[PDB]
Amino acid sequence: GWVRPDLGELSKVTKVKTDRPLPENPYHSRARPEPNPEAEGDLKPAKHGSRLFFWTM
Amino acid sequence: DGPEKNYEKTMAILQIEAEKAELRLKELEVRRLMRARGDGPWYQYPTIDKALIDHSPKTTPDN
Repeated sequence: GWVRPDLGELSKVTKVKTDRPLPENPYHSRARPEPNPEAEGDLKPAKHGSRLFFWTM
Repeated sequence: DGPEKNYEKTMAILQIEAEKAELRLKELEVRRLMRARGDGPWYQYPTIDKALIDHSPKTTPDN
């Protein structure tokens, strides 16, 4: 009671119902680094202009 | 004009240059430690972006 699979039939993507749990860390990744302090806040004119030598503004 | 011209003018000028003086010193150390630690808004040298990595199943199972 066996039928030869047609062309491309054996190349299809199949689905299975394995009862093992999905490995949470397959790569055994270490703790991810904390992000650098986020850039936010409002922008206001530079205090006392360029502040470089004799340039008041 | 009266001395209140030069007196209050000096008050404004001296104060404004005083804030610039302290800010200049504050900037020198802020850049100094920001360059060293790197945990700051600037001086963040570029690194490899993580969106280039492909996660689709490859040929060999173990990678």
